[PDB]
Amino acid sequence: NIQVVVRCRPFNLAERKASAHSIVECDPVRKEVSVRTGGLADKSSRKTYTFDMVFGASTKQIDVYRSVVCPILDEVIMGYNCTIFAYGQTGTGKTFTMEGERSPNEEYTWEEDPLAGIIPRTLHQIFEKLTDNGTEFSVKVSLLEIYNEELFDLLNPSSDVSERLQMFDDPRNKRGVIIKGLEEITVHNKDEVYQILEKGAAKRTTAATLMNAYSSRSHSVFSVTIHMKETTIDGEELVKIGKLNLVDLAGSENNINQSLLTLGRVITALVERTPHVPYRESKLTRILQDSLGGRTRTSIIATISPASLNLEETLSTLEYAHRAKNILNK
Ligand SMILES: CN(C(=O)N1CC(c2cc(F)ccc2F)=C[C@H]1c1ccccc1)C1CCNCC1
Ligand SMILES: Nc1ncnc2c1ncn2[C@@H]1O[C@H](COP(=O)(O)OP(=O)(O)O)[C@@H](O)[C@H]1O
Ligand SMILES: [Mg+2]
Repeated sequence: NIQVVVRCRPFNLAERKASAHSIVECDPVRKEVSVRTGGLADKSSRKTYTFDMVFGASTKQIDVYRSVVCPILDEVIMGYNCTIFAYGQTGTGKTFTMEGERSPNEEYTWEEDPLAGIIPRTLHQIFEKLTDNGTEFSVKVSLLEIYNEELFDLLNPSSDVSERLQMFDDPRNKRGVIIKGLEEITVHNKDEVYQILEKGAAKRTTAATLMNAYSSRSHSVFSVTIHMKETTIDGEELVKIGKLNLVDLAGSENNINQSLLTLGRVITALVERTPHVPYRESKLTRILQDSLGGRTRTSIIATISPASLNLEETLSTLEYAHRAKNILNK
């Protein structure tokens, strides 16, 4: 039930000049990804995996958004909760996929930049879709991050990255949690989106100077909650609440990342039908337990590299993402 898609990134500039051969091949029409394990394009051994969707190196940000995000956003707009994880080794495109980047030399505006990823596209699109049809709504975003099992708020502009947040069990709705002090910022309109993201980027820079390899070891959960009051052309007012969680996971390569370790164990217990699922052994899995065998529709995007130097990690990533397909939720 949990949908898993794989995204291979293209070779970089240093890999083009070194005339690198790709050990990965994608077949989108067949939802298949094949990896060269033995060696030689003349004769070789290979490993194949089938997923729900596979995107090769030529896949652009707009292809990812239209194919995977648009339908998930529709569901969120219907009043459901959805979560999208980005899993893969550092350098394979987790952040590029979830957030995207700016094209160099101020070539475009943020809302037209083709390098934009899921988060900016999603936020710009929520306003583009609800502003049209008569729907009163409010958008709240939150950015919670985890480093060495400590919680941080990367959007609060009056607290620094040395102030960790506290987490408690929610006595109201079971298997849910309360994060003391997590700031929820209201996004009044599309033109307010970009600076919110800029502020987050800037605060992440300070977190990076204070914590070792922060961008590689931290987990980031960017949540966008949409409170809606849709009035059809008749006079029916549908009050709906939808929440989308965009999770950029810590690099999967192999000191100890308790949340990453626990995520793997939670998935293993879920697909092996084990009665006890270790949700509580890490903050990530407690915060997102409804996304792992719960009532939230979730998808995983496994990012990989086509370079032969990353063979072991690419296989580990694919193998991990393949097992995830067997998780059932809702
Ligand atoms: C804001 N920014 C980005 O590239 N960003 C940062 C970013 C982002 C930042 C966060 F905290 C949390 C979630 C996010 F998604 C995504 C983009 C973006 C925004 C609109 C169009 C294309 C890409 C600056 C980062 C620092 N260099 C200049 C660009
Ligand atoms: N699909 C892609 N197309 C073009 N460049 C990419 C793609 N994916 C990743 N890259 C590039 O690869 C590098 C790895 O980026 P990043 O997203 O930060 O990786 P990660 O978050 O997995 O550690 C960046 O310089 C980025 O611009
Ligand atoms: Mg990263």
